[PDB]
Amino acid sequence: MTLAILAVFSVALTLLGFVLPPQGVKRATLLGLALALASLLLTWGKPFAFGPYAVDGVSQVFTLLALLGALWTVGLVRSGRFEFYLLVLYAALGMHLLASTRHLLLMLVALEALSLPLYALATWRRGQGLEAALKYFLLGALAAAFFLYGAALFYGATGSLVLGAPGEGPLYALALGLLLVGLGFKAALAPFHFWTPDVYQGSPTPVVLFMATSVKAAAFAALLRVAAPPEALALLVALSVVVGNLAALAQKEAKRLLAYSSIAHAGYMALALYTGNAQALGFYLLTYVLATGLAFAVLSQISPDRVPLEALRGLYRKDPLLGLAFLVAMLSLLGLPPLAGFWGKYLAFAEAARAGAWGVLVLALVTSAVSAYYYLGLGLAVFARPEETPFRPGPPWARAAVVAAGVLLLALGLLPGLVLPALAAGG
Amino acid sequence: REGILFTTLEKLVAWGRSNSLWPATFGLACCAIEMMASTDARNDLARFGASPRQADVMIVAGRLSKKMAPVMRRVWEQMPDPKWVISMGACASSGGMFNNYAIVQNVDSVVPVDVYVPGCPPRPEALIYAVMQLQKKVRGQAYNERGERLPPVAAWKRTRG
Amino acid sequence: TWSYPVDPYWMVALKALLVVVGLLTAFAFMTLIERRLLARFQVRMGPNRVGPFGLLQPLADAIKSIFKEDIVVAQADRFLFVLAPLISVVFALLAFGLIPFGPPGSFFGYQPWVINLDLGILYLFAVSELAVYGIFLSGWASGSKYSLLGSLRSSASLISYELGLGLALLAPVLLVGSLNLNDIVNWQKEHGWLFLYAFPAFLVYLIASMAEAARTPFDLPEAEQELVGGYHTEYSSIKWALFQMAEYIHFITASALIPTLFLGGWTMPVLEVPYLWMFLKIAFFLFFFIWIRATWFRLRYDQLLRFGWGFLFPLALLWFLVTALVVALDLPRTYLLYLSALSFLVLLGAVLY
Amino acid sequence: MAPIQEYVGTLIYVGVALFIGVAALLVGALLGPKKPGRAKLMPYESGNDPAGEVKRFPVHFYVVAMLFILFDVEVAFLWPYAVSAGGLGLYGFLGVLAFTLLLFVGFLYEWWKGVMR
Amino acid sequence: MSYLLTSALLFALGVYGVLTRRTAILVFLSIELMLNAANLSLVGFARAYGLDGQVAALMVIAVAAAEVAVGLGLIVAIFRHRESTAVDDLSELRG
Amino acid sequence: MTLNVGPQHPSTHGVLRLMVTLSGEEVLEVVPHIGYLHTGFEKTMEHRTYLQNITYTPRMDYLHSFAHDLAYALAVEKLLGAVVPPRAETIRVILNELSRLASHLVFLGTGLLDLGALTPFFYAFRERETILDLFEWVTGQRFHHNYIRIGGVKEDLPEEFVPELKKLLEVLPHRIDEYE
Amino acid sequence: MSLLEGLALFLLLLSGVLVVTLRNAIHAALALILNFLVLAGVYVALDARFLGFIQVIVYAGAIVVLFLFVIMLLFAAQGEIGFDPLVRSRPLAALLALGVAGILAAGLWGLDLAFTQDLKGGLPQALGPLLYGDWLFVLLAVGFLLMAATVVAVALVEPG
Ligand code: SF4
Repeated sequence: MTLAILAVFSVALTLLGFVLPPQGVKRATLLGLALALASLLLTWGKPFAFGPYAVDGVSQVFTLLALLGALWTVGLVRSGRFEFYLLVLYAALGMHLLASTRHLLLMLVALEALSLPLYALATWRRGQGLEAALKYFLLGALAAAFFLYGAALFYGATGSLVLGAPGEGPLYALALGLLLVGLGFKAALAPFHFWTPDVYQGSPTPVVLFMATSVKAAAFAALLRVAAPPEALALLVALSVVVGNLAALAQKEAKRLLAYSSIAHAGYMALALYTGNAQALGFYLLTYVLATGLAFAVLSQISPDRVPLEALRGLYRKDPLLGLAFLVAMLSLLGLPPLAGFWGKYLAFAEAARAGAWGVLVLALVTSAVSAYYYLGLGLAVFARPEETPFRPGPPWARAAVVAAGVLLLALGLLPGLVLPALAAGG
Repeated sequence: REGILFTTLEKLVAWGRSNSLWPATFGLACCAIEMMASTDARNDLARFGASPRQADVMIVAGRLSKKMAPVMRRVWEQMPDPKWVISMGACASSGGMFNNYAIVQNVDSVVPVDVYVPGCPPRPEALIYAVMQLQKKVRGQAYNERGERLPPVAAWKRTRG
Repeated sequence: TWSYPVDPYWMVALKALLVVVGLLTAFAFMTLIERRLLARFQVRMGPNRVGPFGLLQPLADAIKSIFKEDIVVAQADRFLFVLAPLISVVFALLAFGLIPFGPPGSFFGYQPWVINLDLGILYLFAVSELAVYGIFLSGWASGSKYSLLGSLRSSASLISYELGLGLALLAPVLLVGSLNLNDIVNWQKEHGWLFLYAFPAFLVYLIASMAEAARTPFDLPEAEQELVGGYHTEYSSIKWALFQMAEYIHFITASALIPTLFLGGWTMPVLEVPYLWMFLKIAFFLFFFIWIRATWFRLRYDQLLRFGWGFLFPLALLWFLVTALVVALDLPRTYLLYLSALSFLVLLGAVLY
Repeated sequence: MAPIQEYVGTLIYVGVALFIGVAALLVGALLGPKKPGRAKLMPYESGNDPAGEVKRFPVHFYVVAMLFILFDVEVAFLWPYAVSAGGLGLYGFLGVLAFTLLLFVGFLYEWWKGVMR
Repeated sequence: MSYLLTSALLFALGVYGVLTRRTAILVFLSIELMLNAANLSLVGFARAYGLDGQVAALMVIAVAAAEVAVGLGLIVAIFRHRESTAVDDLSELRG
Repeated sequence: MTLNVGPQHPSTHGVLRLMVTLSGEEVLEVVPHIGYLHTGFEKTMEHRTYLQNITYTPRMDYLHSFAHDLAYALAVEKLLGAVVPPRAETIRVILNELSRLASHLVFLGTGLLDLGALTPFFYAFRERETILDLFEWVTGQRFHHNYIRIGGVKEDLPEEFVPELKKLLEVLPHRIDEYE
Repeated sequence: MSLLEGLALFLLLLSGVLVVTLRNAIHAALALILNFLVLAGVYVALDARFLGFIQVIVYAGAIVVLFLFVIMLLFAAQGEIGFDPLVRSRPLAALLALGVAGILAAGLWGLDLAFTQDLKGGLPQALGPLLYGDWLFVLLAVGFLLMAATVVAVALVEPG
């Protein structure tokens, strides 16, 4: 009954914001999201299903992550339009629904629910932001069509629109493919990745924080629900990691570089999909979400519109703690010890090798080493001599947020035997 | 096909039109207000269109200023084809009491006149007489003083162009 | 069509044709009657000339109409200019079929209706959208923008209240439990006269029908005196006649539909001769509506949108939920007799202060 | 349910109506004077330009349409309840009420902001 | 069965449209056609699997409507001030 | 949208041409364009006797014509120093006000029609008809009546004018109220 | 069945071909309207009737009318302007079109199904208990999606 909280706050604030100063609405939306997360903790080990709607360990972990991302992204945004909060609220529920069901059609409706309000969140209205928004909507609705014909073909090979239905030969194979298309696009796996560079660079940074954390989370959550075969998995991984890192090399811009990098990262997480461990994947995404949320909070404190790579430089001198935190984020996203990113990566790699897929694992790993070029090209870039750069040094809100996130990262780098004990049933 | 070539058929359509004669009024001066009286008493006519497109009979009622002439021109041209022109009052018919730089000294210059109706303004019942004229004119029931039978539509007689 | 028979396809056709040409003669003679009824309201006389009653004037008019020269504008999309008038009439004529004017067998062996179907109101709704398609399309097809704008005002307004009609129609469906006109009617045979049970929805349905060219919005518009109505204003001989024809058939289709649904059309408590009463109710609404045609001002459609969208439609779904509450909990159907009577007592008494 | 038999009758009806309409168009088109000239074809009002040049239109028509699609979807959903209603009991009513109130919150939002605009 | 095959074909057609179309709007329409291909297939299989594919399709229609409203809103905003839409006119974002 | 409301169409009344500078459903500015009825009296009348002009005076404002008649008659009488008889003056106030009722009847008839609906043009027309019948009775004309003279008025009132003015003076109070 | 069935499916494909082919946007959309009519017919023949009627009302009546309003409000009828035709793409676009049919064709080939259940015609009468029922959550989710849709669409325009 986190869903209850979500629907309630969204619907209520809709009309309330007519009577409230936009700030009052910000206070409100913030409050709501945090409360939903609270209900998530109080339900740990209490898994609950109602309709096609189902809350279990997975739903719990992945919406814990998603809710976290939504709170952080609302923290930064001070625009005096109450809707620029409202849309976030909507989107959040949408992602929760996406992670919370096996029903293909409810999954579809949930997809529209989460995806439509982000299209509107893509507008600072800076000339790029309309281009970004456009590409996003067109490619998005296309994928909508695909996941829908996929649900229709799943209902095709078998009596149900609910996943887990017994399944045929080639038609079933086809149907699982058509579900895999949309669900894959939403996660930025190659070669579905083309939007990712454009939209991250085009959309206002804090929004991108929201996307690059919450969306990827929810998407992998729904992905685990699908039955996907080893060969396809191999393909997606290979392409994601290769093109992701290689093209990320070519990147002169922080956001875009981060996009390609995130393509590679979706590539890494997709290995957990081999066994679908989800204690492992849950962990990986915990670490990743923390680090990335951090990274984009910092990219927000630089500029909302665009951040080049040099802008990151000299950040240590300016603010020591933010320099350090960004560094840590770069390392956790690199998957280097002793950071939680290493245990997430390791857990995915472990499930991968456990599944006995070797060449794939290897390639993923090799080009994962490729990623260190740009990961240090940022993390170390922190220490160079500061060039002329925009800097607005945050509220306590942001400083304490970013640092907290980093600390949570490295804490679980050393003691995953804290949370990992229950990313499972919740003991 | 213009209402023509069967003795039964053409007469039939010709009544159809004469009794249907569908005035499209083109008000100008006080004459227009003297036709708004005609609107009251009326009984084959006074539904309009109003839009030119929809009507056979063009009623020029008032002084037609020289600057106003090219306008009335297109309104007439922008009418469907089987169309008739009634010219109301002295100012329209001839130059009227205003004989000068300002005003067209016969409307027949710009649009083919079917029927003329004298007076300043003409009594409305005279305009009924004129539409009965034009009624009975398109029936091919109409004659001039020289002995000649008059054609149903004038502006079937001008060269367009 | 649980209880009702089917005439052979040839007879369905023949009846269809009869209803179409019958609707032709219907519309023309109705134009005569409104001309004269208006004349009486404004204390003048009608057209007695080209009589005898003046009733041979549609012959004369139709005769003007054809032989008139049908003009197709260049600067108008060639295909769409022609096609537009075609659409508007086609989708108007059809779906007067459904309306039963009598019990089965009473057409001299067959079927007072043409088609009945099982999903009734939805057919009506569906066919109603498409005429409007014709409207804004003609607006485009003519490719004079002055025509367009008006056609757009038109379409926006029509579509607004057209939405209104649905949420209007919800309430009585709850009571009867059928989408069939014969069943609704028969429900009014037994329990009786649905407007007794459904009144607010009766109001919003009627007034929703004001938008569909009925007059009193009229920033429909007719081109007259405004930023014009659009669709006509570019058509001459037959095509223009076709648009006018369609709007009028819609007018009488509505004057039929109002008694048919909320009242007991035909299917009166007493006497119950099959045709005559539906024609009489049709006549009643038709005359009252003509009075409306003459005797009330326009909306501007700024207001019309305000009135339907802001007032009629919210009111429509509000009553639906009430009748939904009543039917869902099965209470009696009496509570709706009481409720509708009472709401009528309210919506009237506030006029006369 | 009801037979397929009647619907074919509906197709009939459509055929008859379409045929009569086309016949009317044929009478119009065939019987006329016919005289294209540059002046007649030209849109409206004597020196013309009523339409003139305008860079598109108010979005108000768009808004009315988008409104209409959503509320009509609402009705499209409300119809199946309206039929089986007392059959779906209090919980049915409560579901339909939830849905309805949701979309009514929708309408209420866009009203208080309004589209005078 | 003919129906399912034709639905697949329609999906293909909508694809051809999306790839071909220069303007945003017509791309969106091709998308709509794809969506309906899906719905029809759903109907066939509903007749096969008992009627849940039908309700599915209905929900789908609603989904479609919502995204239509939103998508047309975006299409309007992006090229209201801006001149002819053609989707290639925005190249600013490159790798 | 600079919308062009034409000269005579669509029901922009009395042959005016309007450039409504207008985007949407509002009105930015209307740029009015006149001159379509220019008959050129001010020149023509330089070519007519002062008597002859009295035929050209009613003809401009043709609704309230007698106000033209009155104004011109007066300005000339003044200029040539003429003395207008009391009964003529009284008749001139009667006619002026009767012609005013005619004009006004017209103004609100057209107004009510122009936006809003058709019916009340007719009742105003009925009362106007009684007024025009009054004018025909006294001047032999509906309007443009050649009656007023620089001295006074063309001839005296017939027996029948008085009774008929009363009839309308009787119905009008009830009548004007009905429009009201 | 097949006598008219061939005809109806042929009309479907033909219509689609039009909507993707014609470079007159109005003509296109209109062809899609024709499509929705035929498709609704086929729905009914396929024992789905209510879905057919809502298909016409919403999809044909509402949605594409909003579309039409958009293309009439913005012109764009002559879509092919300002180019970047990149013609080498047209056959490549056409190529890919063929393939997505081929793969679906394969999965549906050698596929036989029991298209026999007594659906009783997909009247809303029997559909309602599914809607408010097994699908009620999907429904409420949808409704919420619509509400979010309206507010999104509103803030999306809303010049200020
Ligand atoms: S003829 Fe006389 S009444 Fe007619 S416009 Fe001329 S001055 Fe006025």
